[PDB]
Amino acid sequence: GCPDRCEPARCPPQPEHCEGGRARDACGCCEVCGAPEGAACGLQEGPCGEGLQCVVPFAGLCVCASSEPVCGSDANTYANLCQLRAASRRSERLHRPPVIVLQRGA
Ligand SMILES: [Cl-]
Ligand SMILES: [Cl-]
Ligand SMILES: [Cl-]
Ligand SMILES: [Cl-]
Ligand SMILES: [Cl-]
Ligand SMILES: [Cl-]
Ligand SMILES: [Pt+2]
Ligand SMILES: [Pt+2]
Repeated sequence: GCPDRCEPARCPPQPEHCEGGRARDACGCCEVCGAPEGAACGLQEGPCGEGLQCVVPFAGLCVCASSEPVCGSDANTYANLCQLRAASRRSERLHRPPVIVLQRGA
């Protein structure tokens, strides 16, 4: 049940960082925290964060829209870019800098 036009002055204030990254609400109006990879999404559970797609049997689960390994600014290779970005947010949460992408798996 969405109004035909987003009402921005009604949008809730947000935390500096979100566990599963950023997203929009179901009306595509306000910025909200999105569900992380492997977390429940849809209806009550809310949207997946950036780079994640809500998948359902043909409630859902968030999966990374990309599936290829990536090498970050640390030594650690990440199973996908969603996991690299989460690690980066956790690092920023505890006041460090981000984990940036170097190449792809190597
Ligand atoms: Cl974020
Ligand atoms: Cl799928
Ligand atoms: Cl598919
Ligand atoms: Cl797909
Ligand atoms: Cl990020
Ligand atoms: Cl961030
Ligand atoms: Pt972020
Ligand atoms: Pt798919």
